Amino acid sequence: TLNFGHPAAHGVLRLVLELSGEMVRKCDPHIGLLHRGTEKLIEYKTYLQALPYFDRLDYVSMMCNEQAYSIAVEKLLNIQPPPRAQWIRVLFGEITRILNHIMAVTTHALDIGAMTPFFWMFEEREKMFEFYERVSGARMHAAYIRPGGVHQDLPLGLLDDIYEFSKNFSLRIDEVEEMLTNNRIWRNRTVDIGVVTAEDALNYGFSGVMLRGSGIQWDLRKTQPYDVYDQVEFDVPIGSRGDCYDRYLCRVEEMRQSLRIIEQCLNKMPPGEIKVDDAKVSPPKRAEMKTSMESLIHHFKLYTEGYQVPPGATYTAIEAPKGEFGVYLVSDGSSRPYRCKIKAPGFAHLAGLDKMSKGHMLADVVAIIGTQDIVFGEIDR
Amino acid sequence: ELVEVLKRGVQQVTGHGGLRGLLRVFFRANDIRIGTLVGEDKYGNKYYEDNKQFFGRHRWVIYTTEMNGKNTFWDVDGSMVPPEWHRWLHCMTDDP
Amino acid sequence: MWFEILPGLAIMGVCLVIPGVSTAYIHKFTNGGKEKRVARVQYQWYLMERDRRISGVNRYYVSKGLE
Amino acid sequence: MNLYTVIFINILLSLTLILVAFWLPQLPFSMKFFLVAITFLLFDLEIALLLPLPWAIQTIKTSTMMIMAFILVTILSLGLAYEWTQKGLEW
Amino acid sequence: MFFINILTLLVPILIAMAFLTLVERKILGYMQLRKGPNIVGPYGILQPFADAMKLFMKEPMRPLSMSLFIIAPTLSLTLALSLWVPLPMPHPLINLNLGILFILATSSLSVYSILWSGWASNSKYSLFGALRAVAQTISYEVTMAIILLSVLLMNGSYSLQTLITTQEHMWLLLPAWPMAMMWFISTLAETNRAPFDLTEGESNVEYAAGPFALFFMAEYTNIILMNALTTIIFLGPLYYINLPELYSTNFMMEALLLSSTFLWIRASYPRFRYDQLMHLLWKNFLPLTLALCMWHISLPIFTAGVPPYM
Amino acid sequence: SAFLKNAWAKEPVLVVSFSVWGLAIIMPMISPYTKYASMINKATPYNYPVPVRDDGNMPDVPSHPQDPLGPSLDWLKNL
Amino acid sequence: ASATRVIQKLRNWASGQDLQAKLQLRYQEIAKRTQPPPKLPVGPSHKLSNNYYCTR
Amino acid sequence: RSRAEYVVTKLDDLINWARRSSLWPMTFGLACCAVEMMHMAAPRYDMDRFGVVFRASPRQADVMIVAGTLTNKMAPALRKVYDQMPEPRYVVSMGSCANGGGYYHYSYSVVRGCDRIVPVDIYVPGCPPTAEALLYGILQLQRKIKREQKLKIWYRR
Amino acid sequence: TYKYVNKKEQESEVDMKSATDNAARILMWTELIRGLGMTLSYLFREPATINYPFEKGPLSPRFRGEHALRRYPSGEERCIACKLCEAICPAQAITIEAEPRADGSRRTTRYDIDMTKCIYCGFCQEACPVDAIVEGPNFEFSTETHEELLYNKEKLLNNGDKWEAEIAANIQADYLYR
Ligand code: SF4
Ligand code: SF4
Repeated sequence: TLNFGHPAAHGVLRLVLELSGEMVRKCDPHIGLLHRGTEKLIEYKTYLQALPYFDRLDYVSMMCNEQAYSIAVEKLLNIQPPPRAQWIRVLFGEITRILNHIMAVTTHALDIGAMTPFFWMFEEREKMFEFYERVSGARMHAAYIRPGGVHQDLPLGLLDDIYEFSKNFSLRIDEVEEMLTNNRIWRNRTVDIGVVTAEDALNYGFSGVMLRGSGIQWDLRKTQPYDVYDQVEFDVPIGSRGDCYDRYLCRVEEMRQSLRIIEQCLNKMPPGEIKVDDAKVSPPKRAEMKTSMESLIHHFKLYTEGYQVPPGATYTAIEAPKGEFGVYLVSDGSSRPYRCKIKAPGFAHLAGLDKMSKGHMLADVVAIIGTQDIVFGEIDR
Repeated sequence: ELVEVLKRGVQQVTGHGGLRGLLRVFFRANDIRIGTLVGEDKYGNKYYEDNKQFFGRHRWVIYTTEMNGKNTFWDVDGSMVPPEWHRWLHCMTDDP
Repeated sequence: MWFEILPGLAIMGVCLVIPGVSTAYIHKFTNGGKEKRVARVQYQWYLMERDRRISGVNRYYVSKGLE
Repeated sequence: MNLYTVIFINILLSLTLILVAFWLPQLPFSMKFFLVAITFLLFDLEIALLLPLPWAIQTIKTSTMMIMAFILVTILSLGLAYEWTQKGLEW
Repeated sequence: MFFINILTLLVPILIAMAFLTLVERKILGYMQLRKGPNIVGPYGILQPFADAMKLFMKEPMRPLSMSLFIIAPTLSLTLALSLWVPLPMPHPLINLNLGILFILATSSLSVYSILWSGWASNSKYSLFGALRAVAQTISYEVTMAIILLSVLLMNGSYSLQTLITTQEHMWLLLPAWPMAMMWFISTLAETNRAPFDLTEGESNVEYAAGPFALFFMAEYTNIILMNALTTIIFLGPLYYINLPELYSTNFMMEALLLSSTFLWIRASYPRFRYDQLMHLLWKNFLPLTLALCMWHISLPIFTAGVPPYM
Repeated sequence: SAFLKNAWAKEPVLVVSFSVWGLAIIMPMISPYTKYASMINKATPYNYPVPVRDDGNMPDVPSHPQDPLGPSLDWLKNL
Repeated sequence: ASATRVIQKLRNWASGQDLQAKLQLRYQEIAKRTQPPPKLPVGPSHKLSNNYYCTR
Repeated sequence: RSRAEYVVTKLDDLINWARRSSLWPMTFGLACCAVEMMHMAAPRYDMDRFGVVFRASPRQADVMIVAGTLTNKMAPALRKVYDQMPEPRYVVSMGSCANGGGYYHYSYSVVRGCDRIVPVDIYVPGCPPTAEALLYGILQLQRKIKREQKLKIWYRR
Repeated sequence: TYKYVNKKEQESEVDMKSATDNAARILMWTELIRGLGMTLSYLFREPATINYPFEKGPLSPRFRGEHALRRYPSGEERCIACKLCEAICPAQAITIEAEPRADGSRRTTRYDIDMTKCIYCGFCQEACPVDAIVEGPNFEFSTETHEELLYNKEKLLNNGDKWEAEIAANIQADYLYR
């Protein structure tokens, strides 16, 4: 019984393994090393002051995570974000899937041993964070996507700069494309490893690129269109066989398909307000709170007490880059939530490691964790 | 062709004062590059800008020799830059 | 720019030619300006030794027709 | 001697380093791994029976030389062939 | 004078060892869009000297027979620096009639260091990872040796000095290129460099400070030596008896470029699987090598080209 | 034949491997030079050639190395 | 950029792509800082009439 | 200059320079601060330039950067890895999660700071402490390592 | 709309030419050489790194960075202790206790931001009515001791005085947006 765990794996995984020789016969992953109490702390915090927590569950896809809480709270308040805000959330949501996939594809290679793909793309990633920082002020952990609408309008130069990044980004995917997609060494390390059959993937609740890689056609972005994913056109990259290669190839395609969605969002973003105009849900503007009494009262109450969302419960799932990220928010009439079960695409995927890594070497397990794109913040919550 | 690059190289080397100057820059700033002094703050830091270079490296600061008493010949830290000139260096404002 | 990698390579190179030039001139100094005889097989060692006996004690000294 | 001189400097240089290094600061089992090691020597021995080939090239016979050498290489390779055919070499 | 020569071969090589490390940290850098180490010293020239001291200064190791632990790095540095004793850069230092057998035998002994490392680790799996390495070293030894035997039979002797006379008209790459590639890949395995590198993979880590350094120095010196053997056996530098140094000048150029190549290989390729590595040698290369070995006993005879002994 | 084809495209090492095995097992048999190897190496004079007494009953043996009698390596020359 | 043509040609070839057209380093193409002041639009509900909240 | 004091000041200056120039760090990799350093290792702010090793095993690591929350289940480990690092060793606490509990301070599963578990040398502040900010913190460690005068203390001890 | 990645549309039957092309791909490692070309190409590209002390990575006006308390131009500290900056802080970082100053004005006797507790959300910047507490640009405030990170009113007011000129410029640039 070798207790693997800095473990070469992503995050901290004490993967209690049983080495039948170098071949590993059983894995018993011991997560819990990053359980922070995220869901017991949220019960003691108002709906706005719990948003930040959602940027730290999966820490590589911040805004898409905070689009699941924002959609939930918005449902429970029967309020909808203004048209410009919904496009901005879709614009930032695809910048995050490019950001997560650059994370997942390059760090997987770092584990296998290819070191250069990480450096080339990570420079392209700081180019992207800059977009977060220029719109929210935080490179990552922005807090930009608010429960109702988004917080502040895009600065007047961001969409031009997002065009220049998107214009040249595809060559950058093309470049690691050449360096790590046909190398016999990659294919051998990735092809026919961790094959998961279609029905087994649905039964284990995989719900992600892991679901799509084996050929099941499910994208919450087209099936159940949240925000504006009904007005943007993209092709889900369904893979055929399920080996860790087909899953890589799917992740590289989604980066390409996201550039197609980002293009549409820059081309068609509407003039308008970025946050719903109900002062009861979204704070009043700085000038208004300093000149109108109804606005100061609404600013004081919203910041000090809260939205006080109507009693109810909802499970809202959005296609986070890892997979289906859902928040089951149970709400009493109070301004602070009662329960917030964060479904993490990752709690299900890590469970599959024992089944997927069957008849596999110590080295294959490093690839198996890499192809689940598991970030332990989401699993541990 | 190649002669041109060598030429601009000479310009750079010969640019930062005499050899003394080049060594001052070569060893503490680790970069022999010549720009346009955009100003000198009262602490002593000298700021330069070369718009030809990429966004990341078009604006640089060559810190002082002594700040607030402490010798800053080798022990240069970022905070040495004054708050007024901090945003110019970080590109927060495009105005010196 | 890549040219900065050159300084390091140069130092490596200079330090890989020294050995080849050094070994090949500390031989032509110790052996009297004549390449150190390579005695692969005994015959050669014999001839070499014979040379020693022929003059001084060192084989590199080489007597000629004028002897 | 010349070699002895070089080698002792070689050990001295390494022992010097380790000494300063310690002075300046002031059961798993398997059959496949085992099987290969065997294969390795069976091949290592063959390397031996093949090493004199540079001197044997100059042998006056020539025909017998090659006839012999070709037989050795072929029979070992068949050994390999059966290693492949059997689970051996399939880890 | 002999000592002077001893110093001229070891000291320069060791210094070259050091700067290879720097060069590995800049060529990998520029390939990955980063300057690499330039801030310590000028252009990073003082960088190799800097960390070495760190290691040494780092306080003593705390492991558990205290000999199979200290013998292992000493052996690794001793064999690697020793194998430079016969290299025939122009004139060799100690010309050995059976020179290539010396290089093959000395390389093979590096395995014992690996073996003892584990028996001293006292860690069961460490032993595993050690036996898990004996196959990369000994298995990449079986094709490594046969590839040389093919060469020798076209050189006529085991002495590395003969190849300077064999390659006076053409490199042995033109002929025998198929093996060069297979010598290059085997040289990549035997120096545990990237495409074939589990030594730090699946984490060597057992040694810190001075022991770490010695093995490490050894690896890098080897990295050069094996590349240098490629630059004598297959890429034959032009030799002029009147001026020997153009031999060493070109030996310098070819060795640096092929040393640059394994640096370039590392950044460019993901690491192979343990069995994928042995699958290559025993399935892909050994049948190619054994057959091409026979072709090199036949090419001489029926082309009436049997090489001149001596 | 068909497998041969795929074999040429899949597992294309063994194919080459065997091919060489054979080509080395054939060229020697059929070649205009194979015979020379046993001669060229035979001729190379390594051990002193001891001279035989002249009973005077031998015309074949050359009485002097440069004589027009005896073995010749002009075959080696202009080879 | 700022690369001697030959290096560029080697670059483009070794990569197999016109990397010059789409350089990663940014040069005077990025939005200038201090972009003009923004007068953002006020959304609905700001009407001064027929804006009863009970109806929204 | 000539004085046993001057020789002992110059030689530590040498010993301090070696440790300062080559700080092989070891990143545990907790939470998200590890990403904000994977950005330091990346091309915009290379760390290697400064003499920093992207990946170093504990036994060969000079600096441990604790990025991310130290839960009460990873604490017993951090201490082990800190305890198994070679003697000359330094700790940099990155993130309000590690230097202090940060969001998650009052959690039942989070240690309120790594200072409780491992002695900490430089505390780098910020929820995702920016990557320059870590680079400033690593440079501040280098300023702390320059000031240390171990040989001087042994001489006048 | 879906897209098959790694799905072979059909079974191209091997043609010698095809077989050779493939066999050559395995035998002479053709694709491996392709990968080496890509890395050699970048070796020739300009590196993207910045001299960190001399050059700084660009941060635009909204960067949250380090907390500071501003003062009116006259010299009267802006905070009037409404204490909703304390109410909306997600981490419980800000602790405020107040009493009527001798002037009779409302002011905070103690304002303590625990920066190790703070997760730099920037809501305090948002919440303040007088905008007394602002997210200042500086990100370089790494400290040797944990206590230094805890900040009382005097450090923040001093932080405010030091960076007021840039804070004013930053708020000037972004207030229309807010
Ligand atoms: S500090 Fe902020 S960023 Fe670093 S881990 Fe804790 S939460 Fe994630
Ligand atoms: S909100 Fe602004 S003003 Fe009211 S207390 Fe907090 S800081 Fe002082």
